[PDB]
Amino acid sequence: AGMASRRWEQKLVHIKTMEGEFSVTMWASG
Amino acid sequence: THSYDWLPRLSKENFNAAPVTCFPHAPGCEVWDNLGVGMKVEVENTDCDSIEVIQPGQTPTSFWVATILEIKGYKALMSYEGFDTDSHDFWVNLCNAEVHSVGWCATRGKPLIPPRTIEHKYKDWKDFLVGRLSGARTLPSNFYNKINDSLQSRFRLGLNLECVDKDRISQVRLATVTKIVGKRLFLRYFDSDDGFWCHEDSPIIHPVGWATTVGHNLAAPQDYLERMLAGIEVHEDDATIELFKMNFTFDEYYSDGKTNSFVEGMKLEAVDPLNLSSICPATVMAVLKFGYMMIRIDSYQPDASGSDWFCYHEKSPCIFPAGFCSVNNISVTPPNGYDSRTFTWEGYLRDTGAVAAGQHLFHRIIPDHGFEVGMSLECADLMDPRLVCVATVARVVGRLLKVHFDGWTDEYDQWLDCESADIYPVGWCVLVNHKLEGPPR
Repeated sequence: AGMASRRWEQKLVHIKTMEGEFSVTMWASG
Repeated sequence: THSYDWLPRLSKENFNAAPVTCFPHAPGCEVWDNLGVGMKVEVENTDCDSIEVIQPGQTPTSFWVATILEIKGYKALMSYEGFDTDSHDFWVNLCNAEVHSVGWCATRGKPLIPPRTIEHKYKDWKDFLVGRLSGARTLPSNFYNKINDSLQSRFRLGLNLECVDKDRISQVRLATVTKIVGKRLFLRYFDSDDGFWCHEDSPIIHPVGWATTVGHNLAAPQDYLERMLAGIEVHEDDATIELFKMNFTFDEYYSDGKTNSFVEGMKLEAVDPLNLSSICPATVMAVLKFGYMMIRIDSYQPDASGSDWFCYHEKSPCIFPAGFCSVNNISVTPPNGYDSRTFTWEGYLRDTGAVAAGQHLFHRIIPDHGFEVGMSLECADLMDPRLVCVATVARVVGRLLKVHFDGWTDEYDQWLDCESADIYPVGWCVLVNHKLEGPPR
């Protein structure tokens, strides 16, 4: 699949908890 | 009786469901490869109460992150991050449940809430979540936009179309779309309260003016009948050609639709349109225009009226060259008068002085459809198309499938093409809100 074959993108995601906010580097197809 | 839940089957080792990608017509098929085992999603937290503060007017639902462990049709086995064991793993219906790309909640200013069971593991879950989610796969943000766009039927209620008369299959009868469930239409015949269910991609429904253009028998009200004879005038409720699925073009033939492929008298094999469990010798009785032709099942009793003739297009996946059954070890239904032990195609062609249609007239390319014996799926009862039932792939014959209805005898098994619009992935009924027939008690 991806990243091997088809298209994929890096995506930075925003996450909130009741203790604070932070960012995580993930990915998804397309 | 209640609709059958796949749940107990899912909770068994080595349960095999045909993936959504096997069903071209199924919703989500086009974007299903954007899913994968091991991906991370924001999913509803069921193991927490009023921990999150919800202002009046806001949705009272809390979310946490989970990993998709297994995917069986539309079903996905979810596992909350933070759990050491599989004690709280749970199944969801992917296109029904509240499943989101990671980051969805933050866009709406909502915090992720740890389930009560594991909430104590950390004071601040940042380091855990960063460690678990970094570099991981999640959902594309536009995923469900694509799904929702694949739920709507090409048809709407009130449309008039020409479809095969179930009481007289040699003719089409004017009917109106009165119900739509998961793109399966109910068509009520004009001037009656009877009708039938079929998928929008069914080959037995046709646009207004089809019978006249093709040369098929037509039953309809006088005003419609006379409107057709002129040409051609259109009407606001006419189901037009672009609404209908074809695997060919009218441009492939000439403008007059003159065809010289299949010829009257030619012998072949075909699935009995009155008994989808049967494949038997058939005869071309009349060649129509644009590839369509009337055929007769040779297993039927003698009938000169031609009322039991049935129309198949030449590119239909439900007609086969003579010898198809014997070559693939399928018990063929002997033509009327003959016995199972006394039937051969060579002898049959001898006695009738007929010629079998050549292989070249048939268009049967075999894709790697991905269907395997033992695979579970949901299948419409072609004998009673109001029903969709629990089913299993019993055999794979090239691109032809033998579908068994779980809990019943092998006598109800039906022959379906791999790309039939009458088969659906596990979980389809739940998604479109159709009732699923489970095995008999």
